[PDB]
Amino acid sequence: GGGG
Amino acid sequence: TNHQYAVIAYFYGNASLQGANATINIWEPNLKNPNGDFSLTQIWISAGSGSSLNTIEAGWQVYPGRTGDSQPRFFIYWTADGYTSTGCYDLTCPGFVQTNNYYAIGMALQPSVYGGQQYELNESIQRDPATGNWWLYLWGTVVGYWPASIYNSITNGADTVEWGGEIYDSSGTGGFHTTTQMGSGHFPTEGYGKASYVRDLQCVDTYGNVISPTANSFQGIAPAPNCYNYQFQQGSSELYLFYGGPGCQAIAHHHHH
Ligand SMILES: *[C@@H]1O[C@H](CO)[C@@H](O[C@@H]2O[C@H](CO)[C@@H](O[C@@H]3O[C@H](CO)[C@@H](O)[C@H](O)[C@@H]3O)[C@H](O)[C@H]2NC(C)=O)[C@H](O)[C@H]1NC(C)=O
Ligand SMILES: *[C@@H]1O[C@H](CO)[C@@H](O)[C@H](O)[C@H]1NC(C)=O
Ligand code: NI
Repeated sequence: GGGG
Repeated sequence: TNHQYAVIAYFYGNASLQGANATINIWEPNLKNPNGDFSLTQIWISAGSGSSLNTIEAGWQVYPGRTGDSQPRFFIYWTADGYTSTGCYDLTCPGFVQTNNYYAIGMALQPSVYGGQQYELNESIQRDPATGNWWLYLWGTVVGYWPASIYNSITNGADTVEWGGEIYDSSGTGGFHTTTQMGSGHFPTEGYGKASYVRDLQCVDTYGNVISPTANSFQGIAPAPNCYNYQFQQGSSELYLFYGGPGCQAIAHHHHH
């Protein structure tokens, strides 16, 4: 996704 | 990388989510290496992947290298190309449009007290279907929007929403042996008043209805679980994401035998  | 996380992700089958909320417990985590470290808790709303990843970001961060002090401060971020050549914090580049200056982008927040008074950052992000612009509200008050004109993948809705904590370890331990704190600096098992939480874990579906996903609908990410971790606590009204930790002390001592 976006933040991981 | 030198980033560590305690985050949950909600993956939708297509890019039709029309918004999301996050109510984030505020703390002032300590940094072991303030020259370059940071610690934050945020939401990430995204569409696409790789160089077509678009994000909408908002939360609190302790980042002395950027803000000039160790207080938790409200921040925003975005990217339209997977952080390759676009995007920035706050209003340092053209992108976000602030419409109401009642709340300042970058404002200091009041940190919660361990075992005492708690403070929360309520943020609500909502796509306007007439334009594709994504509007930001703090504690119900409008701030501004990320316009559709800066994006290519998230103009019609988002496919993913993530919530939680992140630290940046400038000392080069991979975030595995730094006492830079995440959340309150205490493990999620300590619970309300001691460990940090994210609540109001809600998204807006294609039709405009608010959905609160059940605990099983999220995928968890905690790559340094002895340092920072997460735990869902289901209340009788809403689901909590407890997250964070004290980080790991550098107490390894291996030698060949
Ligand atoms: C969680 O996210 C939901 C969905 O975005 C938020 O709900 C939205 O909240 C606003 C403010 O209460 C509502 O706006 C109002 O709309 C009415 C018309 O229905 C208008 O007369 C008012 O002046 C105002 O603009 C909006 O309808 C509502 N949307 C939905 C789908 O329920 C909610 O605020 C978020 N919760 C938190 C705590 O962040
Ligand atoms: C996305 O998926 C939902 C649920 O499967 C569906 O209702 C919707 O029509 C799809 N497409 C768009 C553009 O929202
Ligand atoms: Ni060995």
